[PDB]
Amino acid sequence: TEDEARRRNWIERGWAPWEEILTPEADFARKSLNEGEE
Amino acid sequence: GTSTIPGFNQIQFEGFYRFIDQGLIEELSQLVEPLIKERDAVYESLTYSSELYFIGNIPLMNSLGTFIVNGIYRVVINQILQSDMNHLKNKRIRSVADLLQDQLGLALALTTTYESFFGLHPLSQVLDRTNPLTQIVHGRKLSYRDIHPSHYGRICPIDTSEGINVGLIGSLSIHARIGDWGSLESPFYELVEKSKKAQIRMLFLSPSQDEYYMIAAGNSLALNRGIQEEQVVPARYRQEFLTIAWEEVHLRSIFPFQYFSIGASLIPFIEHNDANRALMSSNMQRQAVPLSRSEKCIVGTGLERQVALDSGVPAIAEHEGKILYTDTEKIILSGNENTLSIPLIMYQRSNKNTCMHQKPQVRRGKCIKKGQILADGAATVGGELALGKNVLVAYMPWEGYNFEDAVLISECLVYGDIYTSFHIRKYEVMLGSWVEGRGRVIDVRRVYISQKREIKVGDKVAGRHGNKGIISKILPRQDMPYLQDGRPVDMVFNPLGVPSRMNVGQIFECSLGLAGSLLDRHYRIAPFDERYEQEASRKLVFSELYEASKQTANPWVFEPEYPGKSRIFDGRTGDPFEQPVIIGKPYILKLIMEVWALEGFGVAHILQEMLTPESFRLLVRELRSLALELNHFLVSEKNFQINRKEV
Amino acid sequence: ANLVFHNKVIDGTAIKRLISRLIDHFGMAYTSHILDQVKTLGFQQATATSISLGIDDLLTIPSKGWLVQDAEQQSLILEKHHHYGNVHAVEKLRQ
Amino acid sequence: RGQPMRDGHNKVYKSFSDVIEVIVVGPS
Repeated sequence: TEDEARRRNWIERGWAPWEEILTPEADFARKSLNEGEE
Repeated sequence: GTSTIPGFNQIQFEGFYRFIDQGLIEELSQLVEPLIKERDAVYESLTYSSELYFIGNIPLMNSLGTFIVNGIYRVVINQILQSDMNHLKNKRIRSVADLLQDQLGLALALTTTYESFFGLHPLSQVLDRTNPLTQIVHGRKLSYRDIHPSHYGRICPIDTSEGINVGLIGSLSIHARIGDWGSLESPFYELVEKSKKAQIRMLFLSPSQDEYYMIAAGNSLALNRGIQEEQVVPARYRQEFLTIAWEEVHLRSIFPFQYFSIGASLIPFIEHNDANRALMSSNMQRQAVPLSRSEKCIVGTGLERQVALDSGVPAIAEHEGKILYTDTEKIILSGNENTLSIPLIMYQRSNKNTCMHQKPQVRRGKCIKKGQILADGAATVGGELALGKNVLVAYMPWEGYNFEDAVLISECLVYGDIYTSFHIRKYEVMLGSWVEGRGRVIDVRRVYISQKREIKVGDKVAGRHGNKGIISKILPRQDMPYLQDGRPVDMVFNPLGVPSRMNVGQIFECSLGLAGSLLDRHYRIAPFDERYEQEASRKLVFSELYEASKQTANPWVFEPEYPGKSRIFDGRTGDPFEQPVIIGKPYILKLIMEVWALEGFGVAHILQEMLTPESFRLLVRELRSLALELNHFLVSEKNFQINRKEV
Repeated sequence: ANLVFHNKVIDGTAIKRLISRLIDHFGMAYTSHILDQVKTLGFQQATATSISLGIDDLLTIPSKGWLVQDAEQQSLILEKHHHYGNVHAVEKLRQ
Repeated sequence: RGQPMRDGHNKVYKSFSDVIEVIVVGPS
């Protein structure tokens, strides 16, 4: 499930949701591409 | 091959050395020099071979990569076989070493096995000896349809066959080489970091290694307010094209002739021609007849000298020294208390009935280095391939006599002997007779008859840009159009053939050829001169045209209103032609449902004549062999009586 | 003969239409002779004018340099922002 | 029948069923 895999990534592979400080262009790209293409 | 163009026969040469040095023992688990000479094996129709100790005979290879089997020159071509299935890293090349080693293994499971291999194996082919170019390119063929990215620098993308084998018989690139796993390798210049020895920066890459290097073909002539390392160039990577900074480039392709075969590399201004015409040009240059008098091209690529050296057509000194004696038959060279006599080929027939003939290029008392030229063969002047002539040419329609690919020529090409060639035909009579096939008996062993053929209506001519034509009309010099200096032109080509075929390179060549003749200059220009600057060919041609016009006081040569073109006059009337015409001196070579239609017209009796019955009587007997009878009965419309036709 | 007087230009489609009208009006024997005469006239005039082809005659439109340089600028800017992660590879491919 | 009869030179025999089944321009 998507609870043990996340825990597995943290413990075994050292995953952490580190903050990504994005430029306005990068911030727009992630927010707009979730809606569609054009 | 790291800093020069390699010998064109190096693949054949090195492969045969591997067979003798290592191949023999791998199959046997002494060699005696041949008792006869190569010229003897041809005269007596024997085989140039060596004795294995007496197990049998092993055919030997010449330095030109050719074998002499029963007097016939033979060449073993390279085969490409499966080791993306079309990637060259999944392919492998089997050369003469692989084939001769298989025959030896087949032989040990020794003479008749090799005679049968050369006579019957499809990879053993009779050497094409039409001209020096045909000899050198035959041994570089690859026999198996689409171009693959892995081919770049290894297999020529242009040179292929025309017909149904297209894409299955190709040519090796000029700088290509066979690796240690039957793989083709091409040299690239390595861009090395600061901290590394890197003695030789030229390295050969197999197709497997090619995808994972960033290879750029651009130059570093670009600067802005930043730094040079951040400028971008087109590069190849992972079988695609990118645009990346110079600092991310791993390798550079720097050799001018790296990506093309020999035939494509002899086309000046090739980057101004459509790629389809460059293929047709390669085929036409292989059909060019050696002329009785030979002449260097005014404009070339610079590869003509390499072809002359590697073809073996000229005579090159095997030893340094001084020249003591020259005549039509021999040249005597002495150096370091050793005297050598070198016979000269005279009026010898080739495979395709062309004339081979050597003329001395040195005089008495001339010092020679080892490997320098001594005599010029047919279609070779001064150590350069010379397949044609430079003639005065105008591009204009002329009363329909140059309609489509037809070509109009002047009589001066006939009585000037510009395109006269010798053709020796061997038929299996007193010497020197004039038999009538008209010709002169030159040698009786077999009767050899020599023909001197001048240019004629119906003969085919061609440039180096896929511009091929057929002579349709020969005019007196006073009927030809003539220039502002009064000289009539020698040939008139149709200008409508250029835009449809999209071969602009012939336009550059003819203009530059005219400038060279007036300036007493020849030009050897590597392809893709646009890498230096935009319109590099235009700048070179126009500047040389202006210099020729200025130095010789011939203002018509360079017209500022329309460079390259000039007003010319009609020889018949003396009136000028209305529009300016491009004139020049290019290098021109001389080359070596019906039933349904009748039924559609309703011509029943014509169809009956063209068919005539034995075709049907034979059909009845073959059907009788299958226990079937086919009887033809006629029923009379008058009395209804049935008649069995005699079939 | 009541032939119309053409006074503008005779191109490929104009001559094809005229021949078809000549065939329908005069028949094929007349038009066959007309074709031979028109063919001869065309060859003679093409020679007298002497159309040719030079480097200068291969005319590029004046604005190519402006248009190519604009396309290069847009591609160059998009390649930078692709490296920054502002557009993805398919968007760069399409553009 | 399947694999057809072949001779010594590895050639398949043909039955009766197999048996039954220059120019120059002149403008003037």
